[PDB]
Amino acid sequence: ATGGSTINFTNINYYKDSYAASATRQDFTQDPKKFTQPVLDSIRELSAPLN
Amino acid sequence: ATGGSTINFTNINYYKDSYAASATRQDFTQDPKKFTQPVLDSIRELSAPLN
Amino acid sequence: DPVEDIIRAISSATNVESAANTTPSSHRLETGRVPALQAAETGATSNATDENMIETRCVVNRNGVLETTINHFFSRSGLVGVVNLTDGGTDTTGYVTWDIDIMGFVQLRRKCEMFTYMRFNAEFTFVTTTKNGEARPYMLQYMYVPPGAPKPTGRDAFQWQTATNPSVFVKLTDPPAQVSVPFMSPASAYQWFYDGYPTFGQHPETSNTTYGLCPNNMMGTFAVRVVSREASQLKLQTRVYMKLKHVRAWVPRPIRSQPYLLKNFPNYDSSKITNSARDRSSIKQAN
Amino acid sequence: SDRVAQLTVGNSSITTQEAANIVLAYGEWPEYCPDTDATAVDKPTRPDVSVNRFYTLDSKMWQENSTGWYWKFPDVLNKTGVFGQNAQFHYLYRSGFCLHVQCNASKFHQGALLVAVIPEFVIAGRGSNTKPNEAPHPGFTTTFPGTTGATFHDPYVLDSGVPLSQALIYPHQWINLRTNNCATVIVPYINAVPFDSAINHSNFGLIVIPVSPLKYSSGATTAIPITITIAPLNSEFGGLRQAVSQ
Amino acid sequence: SDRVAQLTVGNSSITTQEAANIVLAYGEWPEYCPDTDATAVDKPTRPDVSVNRFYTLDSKMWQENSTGWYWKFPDVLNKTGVFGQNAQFHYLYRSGFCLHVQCNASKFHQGALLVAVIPEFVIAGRGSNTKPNEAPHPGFTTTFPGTTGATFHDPYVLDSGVPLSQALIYPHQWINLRTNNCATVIVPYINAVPFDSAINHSNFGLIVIPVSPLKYSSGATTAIPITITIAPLNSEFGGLRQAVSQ
Ligand SMILES: CCCCCCCCCCCCC/C=C/[C@H](O)[C@H](N)CO
Repeated sequence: ATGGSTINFTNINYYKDSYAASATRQDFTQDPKKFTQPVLDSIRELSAPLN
Repeated sequence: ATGGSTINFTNINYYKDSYAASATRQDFTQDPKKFTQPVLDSIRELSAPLN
Repeated sequence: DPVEDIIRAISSATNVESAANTTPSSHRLETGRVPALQAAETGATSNATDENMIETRCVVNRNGVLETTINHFFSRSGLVGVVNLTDGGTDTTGYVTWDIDIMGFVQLRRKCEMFTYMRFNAEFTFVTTTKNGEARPYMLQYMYVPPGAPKPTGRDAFQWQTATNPSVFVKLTDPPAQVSVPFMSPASAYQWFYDGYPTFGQHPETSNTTYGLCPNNMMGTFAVRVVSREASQLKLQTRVYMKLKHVRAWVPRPIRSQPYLLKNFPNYDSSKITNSARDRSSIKQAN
Repeated sequence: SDRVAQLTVGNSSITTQEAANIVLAYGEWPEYCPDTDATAVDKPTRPDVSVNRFYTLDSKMWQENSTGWYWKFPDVLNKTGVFGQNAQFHYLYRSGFCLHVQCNASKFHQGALLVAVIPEFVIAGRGSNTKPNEAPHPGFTTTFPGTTGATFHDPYVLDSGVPLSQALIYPHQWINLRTNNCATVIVPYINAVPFDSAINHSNFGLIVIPVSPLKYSSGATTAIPITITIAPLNSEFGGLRQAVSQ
Repeated sequence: SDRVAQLTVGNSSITTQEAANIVLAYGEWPEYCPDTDATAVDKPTRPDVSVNRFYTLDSKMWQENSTGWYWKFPDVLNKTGVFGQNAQFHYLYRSGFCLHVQCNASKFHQGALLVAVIPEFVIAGRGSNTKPNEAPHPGFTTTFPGTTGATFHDPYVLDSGVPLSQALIYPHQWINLRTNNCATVIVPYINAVPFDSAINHSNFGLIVIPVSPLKYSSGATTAIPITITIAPLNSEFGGLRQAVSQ
């Protein structure tokens, strides 16, 4: 945290093109549930999977 | 003191990272009483220490 | 309800922007009030002051206190290492690795060892010259090889592809390279003193080579080469200067009076101990 | 209301009629690990009164040539009581300590003892060898003395290569035989990590040294011991497994 | 809150751990001369911290046959420090004093000292001669001893022909080696004129006398000194001229 009044500037671009710029803007998005649990019928952690 | 309208800028950072920056923001905080006088019962300067 | 027995710091902080002032104090003739007498057996220092010992004037004190903070004390670059790259004729490796230990050079070592725990950032500058001194227009590679990463086996070996390892490409005729490094310890602070062993097991009483070596300080290796195919004939040293910034420090400890011997060990001479203060002719002659 | 103290911890208690205040190291009390600083997910164990209490080592006897002794903590306690057992079955230890040192003599005796608490106290090989191969190192029985304590070869440089005169940076107190017969320091948990292994790592050593030597005129008592009593304030243990003594 | 005292005057200060109150002679503090009592028109000088401060004479050593010593004030201070210089260049002196006497010994010693302050203390010739011609008188070195002090030939009659037992009319205190190691009296300026010559006239003498003799059993310390430390509270000087030592 901290960094009071550090006036950061990075993403400013000197060219008319978008791909000339510098990464990132980051991303915090995740969706593990599509790779880890890609099943039709949802299964709870309490219940046994197969009944 | 003095330095009327000198428009100082230092802490401005050119990178997306906090550790890329330059010291300091300083600090004026002190707590000598923890090293110099670390005793339970507080002792005044007037009174004799041991009574 | 049925079983009842189941059911801070005294010191505080104050900003000090200048040296302390002095208030006027007159004499005192009376009993019961004794600022001079102290008892040091409590481990606390005498709190007696200028103003209760003598008669003083008033001094507004604008002396600055600022330069002595741990930030300003520790932010300076000083030599943490030297790397010798032959690359020349005869036996030729073509590269040199330097394990990163800043305890190898005494002058910056004694400042750090005033403290048990330290958490900081870093600014490394690489000043490379030739054997005597000069700069030719040769391209260089400074690569960081973190723990577990393959160390390069040759001048041209594949570990220099550095698809991941950070590397710096620089010409000897360019101003010295410089980078910022974070706090990489897997613990929460660096520690220059570790009383303990890294692993379990039975420890030899004859020779303990593992005593006192903290795992948390192993930062990987620094490796140099000359970017090229055949070889150069030159021979060069790289000097490595580390600056500490954003630094915090804990638990101050005494400053070392004995000559250092080894990087990683506080070994000193059982013979030959040097006194901390030079000796005079008699205790009754101040000079 | 000062020189008389009583300390009660667990089923144990200590009285002293001659005492110089109490030192609270670095201005903090021992405490349990806060949820924000903690890392290991499993639930620690907190025995309270069975571990936290005064254990009393054997007494070190006090002579004119004595160079001074040291101990390591928790190491002195790893074989004793329920504290020694928990530290063997758990991989993760945290706590503070309350240290108490008893030395008494009579108004015709004299001397002084420096009692200090040294975080990360590293002993040092003694020799002129500058090669890390041929260079000497201390033995395990030296690095970690146990209950029996160890002794200084060079008490002036504190065996670590550092001057004794500056030891007054650590939380300390003096036993000055004309003034007080005990020294008590309350040490918080200090370490760069919240938990650690009691077996592999000792947080801090204790040090008793004769800055001014013992003197008594003939006919008085020659036998002076130095007794040590230490209590583990606020203990936690984690990472339960089988027993490992070392 | 009684037996422990500190006195701070000027750049000097005195601590004592064993003391019996403090005597303020005749219930007054020293003070500067009020405009109504003053006579001389010229402006006095008031150095404050350079004159007013504790000066310490040599120590008088304490024996079984000792009959006791005396000093004269300001006379003891006329050659010392900046106080001695001002008193030589000025014809008119006024001030008070704070007197402090240090004698210590050990719980196996015994004795008592009478410490008194005698305004206008006149020594006396010793002889049977009733003719003012043939009758003896004391010498200047006796009347005004200086720093070196003087001694009593007849301590019982105080060398003035007056019984010692009634000396308790003057501001006094005792040093009783089982009770206190110091005696302190704060003397106001006393005189029949507001200013006077420090050189020609001594306001009052100090007196230390063994009413009960020193005793110690063999093997204890034979050497006991008596040290004297005196400070000139509230000093004034007038009538500036060249320097006259006498
Ligand atoms: C492009 C090259 C960059 C080189 C980056 C190297 C950064 C390494 C981290 C340095 C942090 C301080 C070093 C660690 C402390 C002491 O050396 C320990 N005693 C090591 O044993």
